[PDB]
Amino acid sequence: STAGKVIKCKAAVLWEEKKPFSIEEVEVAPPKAHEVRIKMVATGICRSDDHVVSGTLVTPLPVIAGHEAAGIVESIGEGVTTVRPGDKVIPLFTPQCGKCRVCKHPEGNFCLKNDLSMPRGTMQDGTSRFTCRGKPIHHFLGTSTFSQYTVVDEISVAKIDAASPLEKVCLIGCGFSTGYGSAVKVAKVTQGSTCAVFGLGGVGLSVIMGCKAAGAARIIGVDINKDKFAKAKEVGATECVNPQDYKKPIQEVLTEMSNGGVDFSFEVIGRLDTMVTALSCCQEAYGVSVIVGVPPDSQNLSMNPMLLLSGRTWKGAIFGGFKSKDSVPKLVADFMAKKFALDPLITHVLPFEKINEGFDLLRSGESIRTILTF
Amino acid sequence: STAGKVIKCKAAVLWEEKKPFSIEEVEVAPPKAHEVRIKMVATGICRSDDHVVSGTLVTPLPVIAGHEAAGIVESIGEGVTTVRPGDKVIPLFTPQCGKCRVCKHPEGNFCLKNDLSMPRGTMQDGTSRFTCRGKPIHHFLGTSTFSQYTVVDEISVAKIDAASPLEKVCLIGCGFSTGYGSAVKVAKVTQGSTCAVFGLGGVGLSVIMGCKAAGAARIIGVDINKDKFAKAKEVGATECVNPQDYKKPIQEVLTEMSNGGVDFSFEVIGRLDTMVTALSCCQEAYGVSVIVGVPPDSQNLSMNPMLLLSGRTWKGAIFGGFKSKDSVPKLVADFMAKKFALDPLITHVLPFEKINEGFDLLRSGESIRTILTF
Ligand SMILES: NC(=O)c1ccc[n+]([C@@H]2O[C@H](COP(=O)([O-])OP(=O)(O)OC[C@H]3O[C@@H](n4cnc5c(N)ncnc54)[C@H](O)[C@@H]3O)[C@@H](O)[C@H]2O)c1
Ligand SMILES: NC(=O)c1ccc[n+]([C@@H]2O[C@H](COP(=O)([O-])OP(=O)(O)OC[C@H]3O[C@@H](n4cnc5c(N)ncnc54)[C@H](O)[C@@H]3O)[C@@H](O)[C@H]2O)c1
Ligand SMILES: [Zn+2]
Ligand SMILES: [Zn+2]
Ligand SMILES: [Zn+2]
Ligand SMILES: [Zn+2]
Repeated sequence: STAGKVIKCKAAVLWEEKKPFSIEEVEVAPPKAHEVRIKMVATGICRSDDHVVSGTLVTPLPVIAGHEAAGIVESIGEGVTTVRPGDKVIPLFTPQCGKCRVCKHPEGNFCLKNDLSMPRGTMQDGTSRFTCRGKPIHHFLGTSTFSQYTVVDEISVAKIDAASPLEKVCLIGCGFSTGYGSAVKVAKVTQGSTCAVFGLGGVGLSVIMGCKAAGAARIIGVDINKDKFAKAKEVGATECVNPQDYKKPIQEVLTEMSNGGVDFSFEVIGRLDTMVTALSCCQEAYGVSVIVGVPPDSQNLSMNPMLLLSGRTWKGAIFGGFKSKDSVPKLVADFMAKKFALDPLITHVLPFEKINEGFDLLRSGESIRTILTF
Repeated sequence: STAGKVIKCKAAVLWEEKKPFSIEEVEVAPPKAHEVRIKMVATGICRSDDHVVSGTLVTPLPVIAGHEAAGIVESIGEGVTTVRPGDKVIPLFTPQCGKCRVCKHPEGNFCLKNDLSMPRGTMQDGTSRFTCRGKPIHHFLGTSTFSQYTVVDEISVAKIDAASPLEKVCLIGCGFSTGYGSAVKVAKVTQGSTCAVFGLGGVGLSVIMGCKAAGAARIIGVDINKDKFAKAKEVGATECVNPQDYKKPIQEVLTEMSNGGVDFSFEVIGRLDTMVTALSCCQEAYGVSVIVGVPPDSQNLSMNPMLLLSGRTWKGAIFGGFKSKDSVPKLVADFMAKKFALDPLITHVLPFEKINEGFDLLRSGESIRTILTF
């Protein structure tokens, strides 16, 4: 049995920026009080994990990346009461400590114990659980799911339904809940509205799903990769525009199409220019624009504040505004009751050992979500 | 008597940027169909009128500026049904045509027939009702109240109570309703919150009045002119802070004071640096920042979109988010019912002839609102 001992297993270590992941053996220490050690069953490849490789999202290296996943609890550290060995679980990259100012606010979800605004790459106690070649390896956002086993703090894990298909509900760990919640909880899309969605990857297709569920009358998908359009129409887009087809700037096209501006726009790419374009194409007196894409580290955008003075609302959010530990169980239960589908988002399923191939699929624009199996 | 005839009267004409207002004799043509000619009784000096003089707010020159005012209907053109000669009225710089998409929308108020986004400086039909020295003079936001008589379109005028003190309720034409609605209607301040208000002029003090009326527990006024602090506390500020007293950025000071950031912040000055500072000092996961101040024409601010990604909401609004023709009669009725005070905002009452003296009071920081009486 493994409880109490170091597990040696394989993990994908990123030793340096802009390098392939190196699949190698690491040592995963046992859990300390209030930590949980998890055997990974499936993990999705989110564009935020590629942001680490490219240096767009800065976190300490070497690191085991990965954050959108599902597995089974192998052991719990002392004091853990919310999961038991054998539970199916989803690691939470946004924690819910339940005690801070944000967790006690009815609307906020960006818990102050997060490791995303000032990343240390450690557990909540400042140390690591991973050693590879004798060197300590950093954690990524308290999850690190590109490993056969990982250790997370209790505030970063949610127990889910024991009948859950883990190779599908891992997308509730990030991509799906983020896109769905950006439409129904953050922007609060109204019945009958026109929505525009910039970027049709896994999280953008989930935003179209949330707008369709809120009853939007028109949903315009925007992407420069026209191969994404058939899938966009399938999950709800009423029409799709490729910015490269036009000689005039896309916010002009979108304003003429929606007869002076859309009600709701979403930026789901992570570029500074498209964030300003997404704001501009919503109606100037009552439009709402939501930023979902992760921008490059430390770079500033430039915009004209009259865009907001006329009455526009601009907002952003992490994880679709959901308090993670409260919501993830209820979102898996709704999946189970067939309230939404995850299957349109999964285009490829690969063994973990093919992780580099999975990332090339994302980078070439051939996949929406690739699930890696252990 | 004057109905149907051209009236020659005095008006303050602004012939060029950065010059004094010239008191001249102008001729005011009679009301055409659906227009109304008003005898001015009292008009306030708002900082947006000083923005036309400095070139901050670009509008066609020469112009008769002035937009915050109350008067009496002298004659009405063919087809007017909403007022009659002898009615007390407040001109509306934001019209309510009742027919465009914004007017039909339950929440927007920036009617598409406004002359503020791309100022032509004319009546709704493209012509002017003013002549001075044989030259046509432009209108300002369909109001032009620095004149003994003015002509407005019917969609830019509200009939108010016959017992109104016109020298007091002209503030509802702009400063008061803007600051008050920015708090209770645009930001929707909640009972128990902490608010921070950048700028303690007439509009900034009306924001403090809305925050207090909405139940804020703490209202931090911020101004570099410490002489405004007494009146700020008189209308509701719990504390005032002057940026120059500190050795560290005021965003750090205000985040320390509020234990991590305020709930609602308001920029009521019109500067690109304080708009970004007001956004940064509200709590990162659920704070709301409202831009009220008019920024300098054509200038861009620079900000890091991670300030929004964590959960903040950034919004702006014209005239406090109120549908003008619907709301102004109702706010006068509430003023009559003693529901709010206007007297704390009026610090100087001058004859119309001393208009430049009133502008120098504002620019030196000695007045809050000066009312010019005719
Ligand atoms: N806010 C959050 O909590 C959160 C959570 C998950 C993902 N993200 C971020 O959301 C963004 C999308 O993630 P994803 O996994 O769906 O990514 P993805 O790479 O699968 O999709 C990005 C899409 O944007 C398109 N695109 C690129 N440039 C474009 C352009 N200039 N104009 C129009 N379309 C363009 C691409 O073709 C692609 O279809 C990323 O920045 C990711 O980091 C944020
Ligand atoms: N959104 C709207 O519909 C609307 C309506 C009315 C007025 N406005 C705009 O609101 C702004 C305020 O109007 P007002 O008439 O109350 O103006 P005001 O001049 O009376 O008040 C401005 C205040 O800001 C202070 N100030 C200047 N620089 C500052 C800084 N660096 N830091 C802190 N405080 C500073 C001044 O001391 C002054 O007390 C103006 O830009 C005006 O054009 C907008
Ligand atoms: Zn992700
Ligand atoms: Zn918390
Ligand atoms: Zn004004
Ligand atoms: Zn209208």
